[PDB]
Amino acid sequence: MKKLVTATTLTAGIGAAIVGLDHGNEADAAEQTQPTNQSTTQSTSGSSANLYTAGQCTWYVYDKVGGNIGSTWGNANNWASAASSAGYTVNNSPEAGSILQSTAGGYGHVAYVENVNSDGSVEVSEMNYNGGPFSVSERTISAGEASSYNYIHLN
Repeated sequence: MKKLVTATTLTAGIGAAIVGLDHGNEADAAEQTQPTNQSTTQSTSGSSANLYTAGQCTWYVYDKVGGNIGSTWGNANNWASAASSAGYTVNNSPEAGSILQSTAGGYGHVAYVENVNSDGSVEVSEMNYNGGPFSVSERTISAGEASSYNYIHLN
């Protein structure tokens, strides 16, 4: 008597950690006769002669890049943003045949990458002008400082 049989029963349900993957809209392909030797990242082609005013840092860059970029970008400060908005390839990867964006200085500054060394030093050609109509110089920037800029690659 007195001793009460207490039931220590407790119902415990176990849940499941399920995960959902990401998958949205696809992209559109273009068409043109252009023998490319590299693996081209899907980018558009605003290829035209230099339509920019003669004297701004963006001007000689537009000519150095063969005019394969859209003049509709504006100043060097916007170039990388407009590139993305236009369907181009913008990465901080130091590579030849690309434009590096500074943004600093106010309206931004840019130059054309002639060549990149294994050392990491990036040689960007910029026109000094003071001296002659084609007074240009290949500014060899250090890897650390160079990687600090946004490179627009033409694929």
